[PDB]
Amino acid sequence: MKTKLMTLQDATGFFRDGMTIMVGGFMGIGTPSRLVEALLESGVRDLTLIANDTAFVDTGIGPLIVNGRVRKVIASHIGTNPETGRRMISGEMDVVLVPQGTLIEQIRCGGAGLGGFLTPTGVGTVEGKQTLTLDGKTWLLERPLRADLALIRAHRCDTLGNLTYQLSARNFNPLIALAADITLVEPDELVETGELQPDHIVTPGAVIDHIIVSQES
Amino acid sequence: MKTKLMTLQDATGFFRDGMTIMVGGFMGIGTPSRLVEALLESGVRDLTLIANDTAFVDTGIGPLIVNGRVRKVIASHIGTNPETGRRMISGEMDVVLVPQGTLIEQIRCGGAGLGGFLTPTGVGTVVEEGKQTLTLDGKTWLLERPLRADLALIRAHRCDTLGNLTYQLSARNFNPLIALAADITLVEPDELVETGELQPDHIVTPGAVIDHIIVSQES
Ligand SMILES: [Mg+2]
Ligand SMILES: [Mg+2]
Ligand SMILES: [Mg+2]
Ligand SMILES: [Mg+2]
Repeated sequence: MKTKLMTLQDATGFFRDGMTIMVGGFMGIGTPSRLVEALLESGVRDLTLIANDTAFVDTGIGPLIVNGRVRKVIASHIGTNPETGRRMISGEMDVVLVPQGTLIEQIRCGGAGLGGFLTPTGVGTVEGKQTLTLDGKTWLLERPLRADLALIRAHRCDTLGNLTYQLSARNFNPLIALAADITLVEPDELVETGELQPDHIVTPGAVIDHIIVSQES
Repeated sequence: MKTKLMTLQDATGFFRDGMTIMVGGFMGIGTPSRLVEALLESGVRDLTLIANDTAFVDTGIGPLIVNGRVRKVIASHIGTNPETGRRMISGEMDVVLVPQGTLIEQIRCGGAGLGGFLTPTGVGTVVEEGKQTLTLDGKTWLLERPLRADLALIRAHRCDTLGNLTYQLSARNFNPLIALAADITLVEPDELVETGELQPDHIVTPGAVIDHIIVSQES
């Protein structure tokens, strides 16, 4: 048997306190909002969330933060969500701010199964990381980032999990699909295998574990 | 400089002795055939070629090798081309066999401006020879450096007049990868179309990294 097919109700079973979860979406755009809602309703806490940003208090992973479900955020920008900053300053939540280009490479590094990469980026800046001197230059050594789970939004998805995306909504989605131990997809459209043009598939079904089969109606 | 459009004859003007060239293709598939023919006809030599493999004696970059135009090959497989091995043994050609995943990441780093990366691939084996390892979190990793080239010869499926490209899955392989890691990029498209004709969601290689496009069709 072992189907990848499942419902939002089944999604609940994949959530547990303290897990690390990667979530797609750029400023809420391309965020698997239904999976995020299921995560919120599950009631799990002490989560570590990895995402491009914390969007707004009501979008992206904003609701999870506002409702106290998150212990740590790793993202590239939190300026548009005052609740993220507030919990950061109140000591209620740990926030690790990472430059976007570097955050993207760390997640890519984790999905590639590598041990780290050398960036010229951040040198002489704010430290805690080690430097490597190679040839004539100095480099900052950044480590890979992986997660227990990834919540992905896709445009089209076939029953095997091959995914395509719309430009704006793409962002972190294909990246995190490779860097999490278990991957859950919320597709705009679910179709039979063979229906997607192979030349345009972005994310291989091989890395997709579960697919939400319902439509928001 | 107000145009990326050119002919195969114009391609000859980019080939110089001793340059490093990245070439697309998987076992000969997805290789920009005509650009490689031009390269061979140009008679240039002492070249360093970077590709997934050395194909067969009569396909991909194989002819460039049999005709002594290559001093060094950096690839992940050379077994289907006996001439590569022969020249490696005789000392006629330098050959650096790189694990495929590693070769891919080296080229990706070259295109991304990174200084290198740590990989578990090859640690504790002959692949370590001549490189440094580094131990982090109790694990030992091999330090690999980025790869770039002077030129990249790319085969694309569809290409618009600005250089935006799409590929057929079966011929894609290294093409989009090398497009980002070379100083100058030349594309041999199956179909050249007007800008606006390609669906933006389907563009894989942005025209910004593409310098010249072959306009003629067929072999
Ligand atoms: Mg595509
Ligand atoms: Mg997996
Ligand atoms: Mg071979
Ligand atoms: Mg360029």
